[PDB]
Amino acid sequence: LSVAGEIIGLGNVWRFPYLCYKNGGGAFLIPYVVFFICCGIPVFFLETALGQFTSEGGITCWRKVCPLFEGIGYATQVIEAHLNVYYIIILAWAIFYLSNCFTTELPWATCGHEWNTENCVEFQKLQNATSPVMEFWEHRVLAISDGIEHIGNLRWELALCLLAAWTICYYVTATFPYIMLLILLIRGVTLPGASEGIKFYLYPDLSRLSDPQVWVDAGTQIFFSYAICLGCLTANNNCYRDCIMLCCLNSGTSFVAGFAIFSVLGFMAYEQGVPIAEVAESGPGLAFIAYPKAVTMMPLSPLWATLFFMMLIFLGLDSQFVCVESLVTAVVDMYPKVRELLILALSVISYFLGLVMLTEGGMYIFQLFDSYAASGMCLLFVAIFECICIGWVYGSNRFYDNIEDMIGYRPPSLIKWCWMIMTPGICAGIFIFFLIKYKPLKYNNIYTYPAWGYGIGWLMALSSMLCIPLWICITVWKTEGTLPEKLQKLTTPSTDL
Repeated sequence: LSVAGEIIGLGNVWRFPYLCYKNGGGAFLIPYVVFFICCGIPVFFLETALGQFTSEGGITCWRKVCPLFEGIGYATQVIEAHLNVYYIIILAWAIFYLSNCFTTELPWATCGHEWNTENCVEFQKLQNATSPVMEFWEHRVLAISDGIEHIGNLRWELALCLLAAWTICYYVTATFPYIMLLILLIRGVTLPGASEGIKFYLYPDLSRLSDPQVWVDAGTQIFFSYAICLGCLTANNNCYRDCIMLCCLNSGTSFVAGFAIFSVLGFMAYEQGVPIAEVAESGPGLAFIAYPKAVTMMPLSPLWATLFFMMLIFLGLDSQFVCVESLVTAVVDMYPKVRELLILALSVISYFLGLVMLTEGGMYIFQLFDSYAASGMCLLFVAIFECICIGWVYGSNRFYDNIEDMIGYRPPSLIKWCWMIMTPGICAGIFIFFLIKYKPLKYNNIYTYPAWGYGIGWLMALSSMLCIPLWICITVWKTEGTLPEKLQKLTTPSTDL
């Protein structure tokens, strides 16, 4: 087969290099492999198999079996609702950058502009060293207003572009991202003084394993393709495409993207005479600094500059479409009568709620949204329970019989063993590790949020996670009358099969 399909997504290009750079580089890899050998693959296989067997996606798949975990279907839905709001701000900045690439000379190549301070060394021929590209990102695209307390005015230029992003509602791109990634990687290796960039990326620092923050983000980063919309399958023909097509390439693509991006960071460190650890911004705008610089230092800069942001827009568009359309079926799941007015109203509310994180102080809010909602500990708690339902309540050996009927072959025994033992155990250990030694989140290792900022983040996490206990309380409340002897009927799966 070896069909291209769509694997690049957006986490590989943007999310992974941003997380790897902030955690020290090589020390980020050891959690990645540890949280991959059977903490990410068997869970993916489990959700795919459960979606295939019941042929239903959403909350009915977790309603047919283990009604204790019907709250997972509700908790998953809240995750997607949180994700859809803050995942469109990425498309906003890309549109703005694309609007400045249709000129003779890009604004970040040179200095001397009104959004540029007097300390702008051209850095192509040393206190207060500052590159023009970072100046363009920090003083023109979004101006951080020194703290979450300050909000300032509303960025009208980004306001229109965000509305342009939300206007789009309801081909040759099969290998277009891959070709551009390959040519960027070819250039990234080529520049002089890029050997130090790879050395920082590969060799790990073993002293960083003590910090709980390094474990939690990578373990949640590997979960970026799960617990949202992969539980709905409509294909059997599952075979073993669990990690032949949908997997084992996402990690490889992330590794290649990190190889390509980190090389350019070495060149900037070489030019500025500063260690690589403190040459760029350790925030979500990392992909908006390294890549534009690489496009700047290569022939035909505008032509290859307009294509990169275009491919980023294309990679965001399908993901946003999938999330918005999948959420609609959850709302219309009851289907009383149903005129696409639900879709029309969902876009307006989502757009009117995204303007909060678009002001001068709205960059900090995007950090709180990214670290806690649709990431952090939210999917760790859900991953603990989703393995428990199949592992113990329903039955792995009886589920293995179902997959032997469907696929035709019995899967290896190790899969179910670590399903039961290590997959929830690793997550529980990491959760307890985080709570034992709490590390408050600091922005760019510069700014520490006030107490109410962590309060808002923890409130988002609680609103994501507390669905299951409430649902089990309600379900136990709706009892026949035998309060001690009532788990029997609940634990029994649906007999409609």
